[PDB]
Amino acid sequence: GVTQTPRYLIKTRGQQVTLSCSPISGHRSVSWYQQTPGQGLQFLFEYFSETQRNKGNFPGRFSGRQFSNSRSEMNVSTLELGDSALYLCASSAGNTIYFGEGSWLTVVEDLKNVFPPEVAVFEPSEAEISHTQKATLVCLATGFYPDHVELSWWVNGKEVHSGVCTDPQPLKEQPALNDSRYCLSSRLRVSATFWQNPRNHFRCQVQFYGLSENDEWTQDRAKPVTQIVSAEAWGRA
Amino acid sequence: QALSIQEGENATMNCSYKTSINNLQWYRQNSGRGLVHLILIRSNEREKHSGRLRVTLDTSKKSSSLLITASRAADTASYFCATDAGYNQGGKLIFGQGTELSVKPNIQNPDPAVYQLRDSKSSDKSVCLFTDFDSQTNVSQSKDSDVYITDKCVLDMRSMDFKSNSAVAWSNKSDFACANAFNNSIIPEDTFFP
Amino acid sequence: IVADHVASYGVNLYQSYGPSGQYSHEFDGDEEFYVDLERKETVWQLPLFRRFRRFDPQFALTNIAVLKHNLNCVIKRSNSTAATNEVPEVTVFSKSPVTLGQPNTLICLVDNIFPPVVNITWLSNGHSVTEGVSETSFLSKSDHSFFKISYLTFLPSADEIYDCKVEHWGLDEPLLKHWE
Amino acid sequence: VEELYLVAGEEGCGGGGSLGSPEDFVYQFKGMCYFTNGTERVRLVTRYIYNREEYARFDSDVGVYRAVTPLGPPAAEYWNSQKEVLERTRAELDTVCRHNYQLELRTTLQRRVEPTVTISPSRLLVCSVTDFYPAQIKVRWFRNDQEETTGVVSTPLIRNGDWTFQILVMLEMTPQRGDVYTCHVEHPSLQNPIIVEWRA
Ligand SMILES: *[C@@H]1O[C@H](CO)[C@@H](O[C@@H]2O[C@H](CO)[C@@H](O)[C@H](O)[C@H]2NC(C)=O)[C@H](O)[C@H]1NC(C)=O
Repeated sequence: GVTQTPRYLIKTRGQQVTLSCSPISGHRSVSWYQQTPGQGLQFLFEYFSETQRNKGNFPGRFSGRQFSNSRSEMNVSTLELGDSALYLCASSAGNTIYFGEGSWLTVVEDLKNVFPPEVAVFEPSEAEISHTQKATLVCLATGFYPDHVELSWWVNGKEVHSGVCTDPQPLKEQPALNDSRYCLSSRLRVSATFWQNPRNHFRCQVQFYGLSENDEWTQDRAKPVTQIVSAEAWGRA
Repeated sequence: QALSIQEGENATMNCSYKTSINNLQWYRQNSGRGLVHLILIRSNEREKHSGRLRVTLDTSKKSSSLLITASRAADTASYFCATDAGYNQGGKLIFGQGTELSVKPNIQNPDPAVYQLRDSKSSDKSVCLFTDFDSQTNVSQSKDSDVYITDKCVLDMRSMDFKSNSAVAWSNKSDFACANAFNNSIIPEDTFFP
Repeated sequence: IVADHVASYGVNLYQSYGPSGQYSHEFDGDEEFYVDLERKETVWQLPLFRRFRRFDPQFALTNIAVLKHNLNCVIKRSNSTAATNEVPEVTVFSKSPVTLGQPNTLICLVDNIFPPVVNITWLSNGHSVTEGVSETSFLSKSDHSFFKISYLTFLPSADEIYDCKVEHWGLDEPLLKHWE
Repeated sequence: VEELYLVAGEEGCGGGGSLGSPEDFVYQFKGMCYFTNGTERVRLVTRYIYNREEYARFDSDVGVYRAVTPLGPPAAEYWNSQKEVLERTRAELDTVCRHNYQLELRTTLQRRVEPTVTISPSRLLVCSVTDFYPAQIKVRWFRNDQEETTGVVSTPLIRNGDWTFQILVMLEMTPQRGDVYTCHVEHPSLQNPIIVEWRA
């Protein structure tokens, strides 16, 4: 498939950013699209044999290139808040176009809006265990910005998918604010007898994509770097 | 636009387009990922099918339909129709606005209930879990901006072959409790509060 | 091939000298439009076409880029031979029977053009004339050479003689074709 | 309704890399639609050409790309192995040739420009038949009511390049009075044939 990097980017207003795309092998057309909730999918430009062949309606601070092997880069200079979007690369040989996974760019007002999640796990209700013979753990990841997280559940050291529901979109903690921090919930449901065994270990884990160990930081709190935050519980009788 | 249906029912989506074309293709997207192509139909064809999909094309009205048979939870996605706008090559396609399709589970034995959790020592938060309701129940937001409530979500216990809907609410208010948490939503009258 | 009608949708040309390209559609041997590739616009050849028809000039730009790529690929797998220069064949005639005092159009047909690099100009009593001059695009032929036609609108005559002047690499010197 | 076009297939190399003296390397792509009896019979031939050498073609009566010279096999093999490309091109007869014929039917195929016909002495009678479209025409000379079989020379049909044609038809005659010579011109635009008479 097509591959794109980096996957997650944080920038401030006035900076620039570069995204790379490797098309499917033998595909010579590489195009770039910008996806935003306000405007949907908008075409930026298409490259073919090294040169820009078609262009959409974005201003000249959005630019691109293509190498002899067909790989493409795009560049956005003098970044604005409205540039925050999913940037998609796509390759074609015929009629069907094949998309990469996308690069998520968040342009922030200030690096101080960046925060890692706090993660907490809540143990099953006793009344649920009686009524159903089942137990639901809940994980809450709260206070994070931007929304660049991956949540997973781990049972006795191994990642589980069965019995897991994680909200598809984070909630805003302050719906009015553009800079608003987020929350995300997830559930893991197991049999009550599995939860009742005190040698079973449960961990809710969040990967957060944030700043680099290279970025400057002068706020009175820990630098909000890329990191994993977790919380854990043991079963109990 | 939006479509909600039950696992196992057929889903039908519709788009239109504005220019002459050589072909139309439907794509699907899940949140934060690439579009993936589903099926291509040429302007000299009325119908085309493949696997569980069938696309129809009406060149005079300039519309297309996508039929998904025996829909599964995995079909949940946004669906977009793209045309070539007459280019018939290259990487520029014109994508419509999209239909969000939600495929909801068939809940065999509803046992709707609202439970309070605890963890507890660490957090000032209480959390309430509204669970085991059938797929006709919808969950609404807030009011009270210091109460947070998630939309419903489906979970699958593969190897008990059991599916359940749930939603979570929480707050530190501490005058917040379970009973009252989901007030803003039409919940089954049969709902178990302990 | 025997047919009631033949269309070229389209005639695509790219060459290394310039470089340059040409995109046009033809119907029964006449040119419907060309696309001005640098200005990104479709230029229809009749009023009626201009009023009722529409062609996206980006189509032409998409294709021509493909020909430029294809030319590289063919040169890569072959012994890269340049075009042979043909001797072009020139005729000058009028649009209608010429009467002195009555406006008309001289037509210069330059046929068997290959490669499609040519200059066609007009002379009146031996000097250059540019008012009233226009020309077609390169028109395709089924042996894959081209023809091209230049027009000079004029008011004949009394004492005015005209030449069509053609420069091509297949000729040793400019060829002056005198009108009747 | 917009006009459509035939796509030039992309050659599969290479990279490769890429391409002062009067020499020129020329490439042509011709997307050709041949129609007979309305659209009861339609044929598509696409032609890929290096300098003057047609090296590969798609003919809708064959239905696959075909190498025409030893420069072609790599191209034709590649195009035919790409299912989407080959399907695209098999559909072009409908999606492009027929599409665009409907637009011709409203414009070009309705164009009916009547000939101007004049007779002038010569430098012998010349019947000039000018500025007509389409190409089908029949010009005859008559002496009183008899079609002249003999002493008639005609130009070929002359394409002016501006969507009109002309033709000149000359008669060698020995006039005796009171012979009337007439030029008769038939063309699909005419409600009646044009008859021009010469005097004396
Ligand atoms: C077409 O005419 C141009 C302009 O006259 C020719 O290019 C010139 O060629 C003469 C060669 O005698 C030079 O002295 C000039 O330097 C050229 N000017 C430019 C802009 O190129 C060209 O050779 C002619 N083409 C052909 C096919 O004969």
